[PDB]
Amino acid sequence: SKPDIKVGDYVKMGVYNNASILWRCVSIDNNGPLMLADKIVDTLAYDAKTNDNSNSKSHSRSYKRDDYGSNYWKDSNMRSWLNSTAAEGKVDWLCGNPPKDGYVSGVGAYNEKAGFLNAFSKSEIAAMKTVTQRSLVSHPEYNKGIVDGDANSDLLYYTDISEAVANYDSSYFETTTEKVFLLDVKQANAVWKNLKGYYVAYNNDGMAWPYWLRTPVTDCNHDMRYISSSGQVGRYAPWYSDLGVRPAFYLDSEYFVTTSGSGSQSSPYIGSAPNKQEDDYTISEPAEDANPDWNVSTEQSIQLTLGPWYSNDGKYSNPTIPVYTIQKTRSDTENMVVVVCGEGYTKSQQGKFINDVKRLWQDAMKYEPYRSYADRFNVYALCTASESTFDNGGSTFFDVIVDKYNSPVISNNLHGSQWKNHIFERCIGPEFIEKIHDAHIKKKCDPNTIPSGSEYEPYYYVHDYIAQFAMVVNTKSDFGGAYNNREYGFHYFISPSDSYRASKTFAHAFGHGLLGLGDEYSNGYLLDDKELKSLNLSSVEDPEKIKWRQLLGFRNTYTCRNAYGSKMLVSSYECIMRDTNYQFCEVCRLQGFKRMSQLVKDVDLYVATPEVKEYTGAYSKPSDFTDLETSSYYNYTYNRNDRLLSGNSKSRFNTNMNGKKIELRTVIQNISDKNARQLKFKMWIKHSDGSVATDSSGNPLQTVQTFDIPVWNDKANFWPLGALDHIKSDFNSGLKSCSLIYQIPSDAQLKSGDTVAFQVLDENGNVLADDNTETQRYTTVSIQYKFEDGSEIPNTAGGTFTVPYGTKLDLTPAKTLYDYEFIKVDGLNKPIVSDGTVVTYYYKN
Ligand SMILES: [Zn+2]
Ligand SMILES: [Zn+2]
Ligand SMILES: [Zn+2]
Repeated sequence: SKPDIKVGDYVKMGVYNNASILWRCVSIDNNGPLMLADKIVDTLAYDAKTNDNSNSKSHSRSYKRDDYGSNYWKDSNMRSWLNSTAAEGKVDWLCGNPPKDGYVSGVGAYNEKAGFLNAFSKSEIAAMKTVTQRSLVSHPEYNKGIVDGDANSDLLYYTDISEAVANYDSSYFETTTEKVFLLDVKQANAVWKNLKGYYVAYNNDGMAWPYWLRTPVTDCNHDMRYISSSGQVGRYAPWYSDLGVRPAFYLDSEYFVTTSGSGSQSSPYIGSAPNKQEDDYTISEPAEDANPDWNVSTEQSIQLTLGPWYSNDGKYSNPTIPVYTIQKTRSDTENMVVVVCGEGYTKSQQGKFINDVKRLWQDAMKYEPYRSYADRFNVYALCTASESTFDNGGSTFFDVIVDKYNSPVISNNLHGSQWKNHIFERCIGPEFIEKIHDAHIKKKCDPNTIPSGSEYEPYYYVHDYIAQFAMVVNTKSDFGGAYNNREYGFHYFISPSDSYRASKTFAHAFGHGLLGLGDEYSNGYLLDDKELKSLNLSSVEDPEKIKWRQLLGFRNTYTCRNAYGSKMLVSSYECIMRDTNYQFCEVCRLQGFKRMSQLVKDVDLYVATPEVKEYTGAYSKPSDFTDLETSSYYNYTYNRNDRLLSGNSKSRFNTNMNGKKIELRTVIQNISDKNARQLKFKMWIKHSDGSVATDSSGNPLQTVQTFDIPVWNDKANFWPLGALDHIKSDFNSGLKSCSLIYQIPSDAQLKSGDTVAFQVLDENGNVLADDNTETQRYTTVSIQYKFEDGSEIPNTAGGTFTVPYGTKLDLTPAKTLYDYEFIKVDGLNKPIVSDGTVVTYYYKN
């Protein structure tokens, strides 16, 4: 038969200690029916003290785990034993500290013990569903960024089972997938609710026994929550062998078939799932080779001579770094060159690096202000082999450590290399510019020698020719680092490859490095000179004096404090700089666009997406913008949406809007210091048919207003090429907030489906923006680099960037790709209309 598993069902699956284990389905939940050992299978210790390795995995993150053991579940001796089929003496102990004698209290010694699953048959293991569950993480874990999700709180400690679950879902967590697991607090309380006093365990004698739970004490580094004989959830040090094991699995109901039994306590459902197909169960990671080979091509490479100051141990004394062109739309001189490098990527895992870079890069290019410049970035991935992965703790190429604050820092001290943080500017950068870059600037100085006048001066050229240095770490850890002191040569960011926020963190850190933007969450008064120094942060309360006064009232720009009472002020509560979920704010888009325009010579104007809003007069004057609370910001956003007649709200227009003023508004920045720009704005009510709407007397309902945008004199002072810092500049230079207000006539003829239509025209009549722009379709373009015969050029991994629909890409193709010479381009100067359009640059050899 195929059973139906109810709460209280008893199954007899597997054998431990030569007795089949009676499991009971305590709860039914989303993953499946939950089977819990009826009696504590054995009396063992969650995790022994640190014996073998203290520099890798859980025992590394706190040194008190030498004394007591580790409350990390993924590494635990319990997870390793419960989920092992291994023969005796061969259980992989994931943390690397086995449950050896003298590290588990008392007799202990469950190293040399066969895995729990070893005596089981393969079919019985198949019947346990491989489930991905949240496991709360302790402070050593959540300060080294070992967290799969957003949630910020420590679990509150309540001993009663009723109150034990408090804060669980809001608590720090990471997701672990396994067949056999010890119950967490939520699941123990579920067992309680469904099955009364069954949450108190009983051993073979029948005396009540404490049993371990996988929930750690989030405030503590070693302690583990456990269920005692009385029934109190409590904390025990994990090294002790007094406490019991009550393993639980999730039945895979569909394949499961019970050959015998009714599921009663006396007569359990005896069953397994034969036809279910699985690779042999191994929670253990596959073992890669000691000496890898490159997954990727080495045909195009840069070779670095790193002396003692850069590699004191000597493992990177002459690295060969393969180079991959993810994007080379134009020449390096004309474009912004981004160099991404790899941390904790072994030779065999370099393909992953390339794909990761592509992933992250493309996701970053979905964000504006980058999207406007997507085709202007030259993107290069440098394959920097690491002897070990980041999580293995072996020597990594860049020596990245994570400090106590979750900050990822290249450590000069770790291998005793004083100048490791200077590797990008002094070692990697000069070689890239000499070899890969079209400028081919020969290296004037020896990084290994000592410069004569300023130890930081000669390397200043690197940052001109390379816009950004990025480091991607082969980690699911969540951390971000931005290092932006050009005087001392530091222009680089460190970000993770597979964190839940990997692409968001990448975009954020890129915003520091290239755009120059600061963290909007940071708390602290900005004094006068520092206040001039910050592009996106101000401590000026008065709306009339604030830097972004012109942009106030545009889209979601209301000036608000980042945190309560704080003297630090931001243009929008929702920006990527404060919260990585949210997109870049208008001040950031403007300032980053201006910075990138300094880097590339084509752009002449910035037109923010115009918005048509009804003109109540709310938020129309500087006084209205005085309140600086976050609540007031959200009230402004509500009023804006209730007024908005543009974009997605283009259909909010109605027959009643006669006698009502409507306001078209944009912010326009003139990127040209030399010549001022006259831009015409046209706003007419549009019938669904498409003809301009009329009043009763037939006069068209349309408004025209010509705004002249001034020159950008302070251009030289705002992030010029060749600039160490933004010491002072004027926000308002070259910036005009253009507002056209139209009184819809009181006698106007309005029908259903009429919508406001606006063209922002230049002098020649080219339409810079229109009512379709905000909603306009973005179509993916893939750039490919091929030989004449159609064979793929090696060391090129073309990315995908989004261009607006109907965009005709007109970018002079780069004369040379590596030593290859450009013969033709396919797909340029043609409307891009399909997602997945491919532009193929053909080079010859
Ligand atoms: Zn351990
Ligand atoms: Zn930041
Ligand atoms: Zn912002």
